[PDB]
Amino acid sequence: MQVPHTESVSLSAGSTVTIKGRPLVCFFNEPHLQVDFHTEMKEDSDIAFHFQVYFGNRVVMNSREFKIWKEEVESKNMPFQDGQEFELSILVLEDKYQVMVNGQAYYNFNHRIPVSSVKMVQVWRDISLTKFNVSN
Amino acid sequence: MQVPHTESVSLSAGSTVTIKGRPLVCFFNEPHLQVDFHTEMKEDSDIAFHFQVYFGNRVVMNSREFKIWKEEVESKNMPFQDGQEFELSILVLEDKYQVMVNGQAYYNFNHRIPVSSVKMVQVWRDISLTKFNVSN
Repeated sequence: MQVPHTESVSLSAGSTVTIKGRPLVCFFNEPHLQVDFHTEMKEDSDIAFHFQVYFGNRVVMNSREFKIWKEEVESKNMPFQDGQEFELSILVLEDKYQVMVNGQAYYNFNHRIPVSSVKMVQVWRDISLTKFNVSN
Repeated sequence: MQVPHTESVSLSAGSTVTIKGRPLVCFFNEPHLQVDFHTEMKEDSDIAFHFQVYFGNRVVMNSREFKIWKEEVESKNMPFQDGQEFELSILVLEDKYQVMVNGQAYYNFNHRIPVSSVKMVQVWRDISLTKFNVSN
């Protein structure tokens, strides 16, 4: 599976985006993971949901609307384990995205852009990928 | 050329480390480049010279000594061009590392660890690589 990974999607309440992968280096060297829900296939399109894991440290979430980054949302929750494969499950709810790590919800991000605007997901930074699945 | 790229090295005053590559995404999405001069082959070994480019934004330099990150050094110099292949040339001088971008020096980092302690270089984050050459 190629990284950066870019896929066309369509999402609504009830959708899940499942991502399975492995960080490329040890947590001590601070690998990152970034998942961006874009409004168009173009890479510089707006981002309804930006989810960036600083492995072993913190998580940052935001949106990019009309080319401008908005209010940052940080989390200290860090369920990811050094050297381990992770399974990310991003649930689309009516009010928010909910990010599950290995089956439990650890991050939440209220919708700022309607989820019907999402047309693309890009997964990138310091991971290998074995699975990217949108429910249907 | 595989990324993350890890090579055994030996460096002294007069050495140059040349790195040619290309960012994996457009500058608007803030790709990174990280070059770490390590004291051992192990990834979690100390770092005599940590050089991290936030493409289109800034550069951060530091050292990691006895597993602890030291004083950060930032630069606003940004000679890198969006979408373009870059040629990084890291000159080892008696007093410092000097980072050249496409033939001109834009960053400098005084030695905190003796350069004879460097045994490994790792190049990683959001780039493809076509060249990694240590002068000899």
